[PDB]
Amino acid sequence: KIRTLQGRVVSDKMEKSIVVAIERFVKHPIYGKFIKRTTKLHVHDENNECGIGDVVEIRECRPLSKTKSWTLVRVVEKAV
Amino acid sequence: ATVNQLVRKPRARKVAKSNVPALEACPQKRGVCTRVYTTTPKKPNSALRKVCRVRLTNGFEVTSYIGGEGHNLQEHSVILIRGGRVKLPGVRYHTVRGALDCSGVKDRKQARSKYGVKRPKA
Amino acid sequence: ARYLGPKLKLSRREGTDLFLKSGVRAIDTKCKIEQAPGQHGARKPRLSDYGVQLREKQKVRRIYGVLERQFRNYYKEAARLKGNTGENLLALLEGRLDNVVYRMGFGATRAEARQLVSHKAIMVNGRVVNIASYQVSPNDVVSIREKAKKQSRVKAALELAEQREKPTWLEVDAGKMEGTFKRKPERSDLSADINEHLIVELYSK
Amino acid sequence: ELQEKLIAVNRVSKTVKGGRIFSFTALTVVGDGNGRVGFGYGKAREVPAAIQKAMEKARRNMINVALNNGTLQHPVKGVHTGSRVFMQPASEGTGIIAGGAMRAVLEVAGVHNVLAKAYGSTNPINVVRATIDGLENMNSPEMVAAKRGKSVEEI
Amino acid sequence: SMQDPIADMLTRIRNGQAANKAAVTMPSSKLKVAIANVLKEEGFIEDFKVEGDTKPELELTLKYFQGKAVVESIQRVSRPGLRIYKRKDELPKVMAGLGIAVVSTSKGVMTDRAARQAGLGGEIICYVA
Amino acid sequence: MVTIRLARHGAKKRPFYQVVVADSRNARNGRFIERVGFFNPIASEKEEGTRLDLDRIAHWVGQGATISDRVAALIKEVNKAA
RNA sequence: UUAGCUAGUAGGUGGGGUAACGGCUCACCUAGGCGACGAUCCCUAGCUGGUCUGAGAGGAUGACCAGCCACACUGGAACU
RNA sequence: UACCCGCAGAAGAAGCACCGGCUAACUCCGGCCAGCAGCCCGGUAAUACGGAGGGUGCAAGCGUUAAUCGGAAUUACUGGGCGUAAAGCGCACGCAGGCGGUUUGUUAAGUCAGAUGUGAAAUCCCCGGGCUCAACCUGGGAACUGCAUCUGAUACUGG
Repeated sequence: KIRTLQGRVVSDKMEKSIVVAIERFVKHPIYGKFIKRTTKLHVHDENNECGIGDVVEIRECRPLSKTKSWTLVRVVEKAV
Repeated sequence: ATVNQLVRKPRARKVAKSNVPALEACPQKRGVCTRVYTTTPKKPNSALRKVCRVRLTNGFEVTSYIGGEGHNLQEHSVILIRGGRVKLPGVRYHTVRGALDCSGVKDRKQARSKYGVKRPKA
Repeated sequence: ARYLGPKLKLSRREGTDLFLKSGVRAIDTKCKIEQAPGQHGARKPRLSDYGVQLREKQKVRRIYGVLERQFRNYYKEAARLKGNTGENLLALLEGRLDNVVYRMGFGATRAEARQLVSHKAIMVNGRVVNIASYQVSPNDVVSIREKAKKQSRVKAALELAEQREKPTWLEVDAGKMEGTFKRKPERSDLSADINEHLIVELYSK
Repeated sequence: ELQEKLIAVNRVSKTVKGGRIFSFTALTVVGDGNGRVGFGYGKAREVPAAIQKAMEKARRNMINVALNNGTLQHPVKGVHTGSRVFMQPASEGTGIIAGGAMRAVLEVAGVHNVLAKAYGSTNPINVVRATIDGLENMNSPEMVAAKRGKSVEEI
Repeated sequence: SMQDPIADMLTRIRNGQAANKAAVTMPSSKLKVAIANVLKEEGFIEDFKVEGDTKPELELTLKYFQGKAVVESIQRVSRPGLRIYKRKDELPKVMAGLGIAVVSTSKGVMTDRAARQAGLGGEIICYVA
Repeated sequence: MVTIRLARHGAKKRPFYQVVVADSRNARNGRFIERVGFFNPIASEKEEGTRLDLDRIAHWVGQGATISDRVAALIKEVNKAA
């Protein structure tokens, strides 16, 4: 019921944090073609639960560091 | 071009280069007459065109035409130039007659405002 | 902001009577109407398309005595209004105050009608209106002021108008020197020798 | 009682041993004003003879146009060698918004309201040929209705 | 390779109409059958039949009126390289309403006026004039 | 504080005031929160020159918004006439 | 005709700090982070509602009016 | 002050550009010179130079210059091309990227529908109102083609 996002984890080398890439399908404003656009977010991953490739559901929260403002909700698909 | 080729590199609007770059988007520019001389036309035509070289206030040094019949213009004369080329290759500006050093063409009765001639009072 | 020079020159150039004179004579007895003005008036050169459009626009303008800025604004408003642009333009031209005063019979010419209006001698709904371009609306009542009813200009104009045709949208009483603007004239009520589409094409190019 | 209109007069020349031989070509268009229009093209060593030949060729070779209350049925595109032409039906009161040759064709054809535009080369001969080809390929609701084997409820 | 079979069906129809072919055959598909249904109910083709089980073959019977082509123009609008979707208030009308525009709305493949009456938009499959 | 006042629009010598609810620090014709009416001081008495909503005005006054003296007189005259 | 950039740099624990979250700051640890969807570097530039033009899509533009931002001789700093 | 009233007398008030074609407007007079020219005249009867007469267009303005868009479909998304006019890499393999045969099920990301919130006022547009008309001011509406959220649809694209 809370507004959230969904993307795949592209990096988990940092501790308690992951980098999730939110891919979106946007129509080109001029030529009308539907192009892919990637939004990479630094997400807070406590317990280090997410590996590379997991399709995770994230939500926005207060700033947790210089670049982290999103936190993890749950993992949908797990790197396989 | 394919829509994808345009997505990757859009259309590049052709940029138009000015024909009077020494004015710098100004209608008129002031300058001092460096050298007053005459020039011969090009091919078909045959005359002795009255022209002058003028260093403008922005540092540009350009050759400017002196329209009308007869002119009293010497070196160090501070005139006002405007756009408008002479078809005399190289000359791309005209001297405003009646502008602070260039007296109007004497004995003008028609198209006086184009040559800075006061209206002859009856 | 006014044309003060020769009047019959305009009608000679347009090749058509523009009613620039009162009507004590025929224009044929005052000028060579069938000959264009000037030294080279005997010649008639083949007019271009732009020539015909310009000449029709100038004929309408010189008929109504309207300069170019006001006529351009008239065309702009007519193209803005809904319907056909040409009849809108002619209705906007006929709605003017000096035009109505002339058509009402208080002016021998539209120039003297404009002089009557401008000199504060014409009332609209009891209010003295001295604007020649004043748009007269339906049901408006136009009358000569008490002070100007004594002028022989209005008498001669009344007589000269009685010898003219009567417009269908004007209910005028020559005794009270007053009239009523009943409605805007339809396209079929004005002159049939005026091609509005020429003006529309000239102003839409 | 059809209307005839001279669109363009052009002076062409052929060279011979003695020098240049100048002749004149005239492009005209005729039409009855309610859906029939035809263009003629005549070459002659003089201008009035060229115009006469053009008028005789234009009085024959006339096509039929399926008009719709004095305007087009639908937006049409006409194409000849270099000229590409676009015509579009307008509402009542707009007039003919078209170039010279297009104006002549659409005016003698009977079209009163149209928004037109000429692309490519504006050659008068090719422009009038493209306009005629676009107007004759324009079909009416009855034509498509009878060609589809269903009533004309699309109108 | 074959990356647009719907444009291939339209091209087969156009080429069979220009060559005065009596009928055109092609590999069948659900979308092809839906578009052929829309074309037949609008009166652009006579009939269509799907033959075969493991490799269905769709056969459209082309239509002529005066020895002339019934389908004057048929174009692919939405294509793999550029998809075109329209809302119900901006659905296109071909030939100022005399032609049809095959639209794929959430309630199946239908014409543009049927999608307008149904208050629907979707992918503009093709224009048939 | 939040105040309900007039913003002098119109032409020269023919003022037309818009009764606006605005933060009192902004400029006269500047940023405002909500327009709650108008006031034409040179009305011909043939037409209306006082169409200020009293519902939202009372709602804002209930929230501590201040009423300027001219707007207070306008509210008084609107209540008397209606 | 700028392809690599970054050491408080990215994150974590703890102390401090702020009205408030936060490398905002410090100690330590981990070795990361940004980048071909143009990072870095260079030139130009106040942003918007809007204005002009255009059938439209667009192109140009950001004076007046209104909103936001920045500046107050130049550089720095805090006090109330 | 606006506005109104009285006085006197046409009395205090018309200029600028252009006229070879494009482009509305033509004759006379003075040597490739003087000069004009936005793009295509003048070497001794120049509608193109300069003057005069006449005319044309605007008009308390008129022209020139500078600048933007249009015309320019002349950066072509709408809406262009590449044999010879400018344009197919000398040829191939191939990563990223773009696209992808056919059937079923599922999802509802793209797509579509509805609703809510927002999209400041002014400006643009429509119907009226007040300035003697207009400009201008102004009431109401439409518009702001956008974004987010929620609920559904499942034909097509995607997983």
